Amino acid sequence: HMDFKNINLGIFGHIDHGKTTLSKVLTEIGFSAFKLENYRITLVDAPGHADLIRAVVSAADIIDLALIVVDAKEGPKTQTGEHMLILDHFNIPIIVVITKSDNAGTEEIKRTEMIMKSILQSTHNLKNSSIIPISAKTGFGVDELKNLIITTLNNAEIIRNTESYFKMPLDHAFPIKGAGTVVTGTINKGIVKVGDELKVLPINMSTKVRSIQYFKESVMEAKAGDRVGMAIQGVDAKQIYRGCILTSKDTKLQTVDKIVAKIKISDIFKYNLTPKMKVHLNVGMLIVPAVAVPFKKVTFGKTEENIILNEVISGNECYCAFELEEKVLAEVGDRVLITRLDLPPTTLRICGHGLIEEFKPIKDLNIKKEVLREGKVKIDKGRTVIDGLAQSKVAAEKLIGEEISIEGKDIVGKIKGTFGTKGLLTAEFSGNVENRDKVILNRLRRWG
Repeated sequence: HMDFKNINLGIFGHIDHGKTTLSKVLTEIGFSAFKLENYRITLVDAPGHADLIRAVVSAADIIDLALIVVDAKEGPKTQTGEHMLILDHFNIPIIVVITKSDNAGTEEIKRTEMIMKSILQSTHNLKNSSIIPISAKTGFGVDELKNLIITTLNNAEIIRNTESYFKMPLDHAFPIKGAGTVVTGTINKGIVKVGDELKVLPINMSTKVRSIQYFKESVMEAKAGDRVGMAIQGVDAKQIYRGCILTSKDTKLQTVDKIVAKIKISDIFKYNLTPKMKVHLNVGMLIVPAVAVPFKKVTFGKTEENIILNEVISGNECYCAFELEEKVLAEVGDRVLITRLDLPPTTLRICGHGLIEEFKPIKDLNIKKEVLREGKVKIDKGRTVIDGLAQSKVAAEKLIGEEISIEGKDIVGKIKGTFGTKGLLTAEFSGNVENRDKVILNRLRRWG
């Protein structure tokens, strides 16, 4: 017959916003799926709030499209935002579905329609995503919603990664006996054939593939993008839990403590750069508490240095040395999501996102503080004295022999001695110095 394409569709939104209903309506035309044209669409499913989060962070590569539900009457709520945020960071195309239109009037729907249009424009990649009001109870516009899911899937660029090593997380696992266990999850990268030797991590055991169940059917082979049931031998189900990962023996996956990411910030104004900051880092399917130290990379003409952020976020660089409290399974290039989930669900909880560049402790990145103090040149009859670089005489004496330049005048000098008990200073610089000139002290420090 015809060749099918395997799609994963996520459904996101506030609870009570018509998630489950929208699912049932789609499923009727674990594993719940449906066909549209030659698309086999498997729903990406988790019960709610923080689960769908853990779901996107992990399965981002394979989630082709998402539906974001928002109640017609009461419009977007707090959860509606964070899902939108997350989907935007991971560049997952969305359709906004306005649910319970049967329970609202034209005016009310049009309102919520526009509130979402305003919101969508405030996002990078979702800038203009279609919006449909439907009523799952009534059937209102449900037909159009399917035609849209097709159109979207037709446009979106779907890249299945077959070429690399087999990489697959494990959602649920359940036993049969001591010599077997059945694990489920959607394949990220690679390929599996029945009768292959793989391994579970982090516990690092070696198992063989007894059965591949895909789409209520047994197959000899699965590919990336396929959500498959898998029975493997050499592991009991008790050892395999929420964070486990089934992958081949050529795996690039590592068990990691220190993570160095290139971080893009979600909202600038909610962001703060006070280093050594306690957050919850999303890697793979887990959420580990962490400590972050933001820095930028700076070439001084000879050697590139890692400088603690000058608090300027002008220029997109926010490398972040993370130090995790627990361990985690990661690869270089894996998208990482910084959250603050300690906070109540009533406020937006995403402190950004980023790609993993390196696995390296701060102690090796050789962090350095860009250091600037500022004084002025005060000159009486025949004497020049720099003021403000030092508070007292002892502080000033520490500065003797340092590098000093004058702002705007393209001129250099060196600071020789101390004058007075109030921390004034003297210096020998190139001539043509004037009263009330600006003195910029410049040096590198060992940070923290």
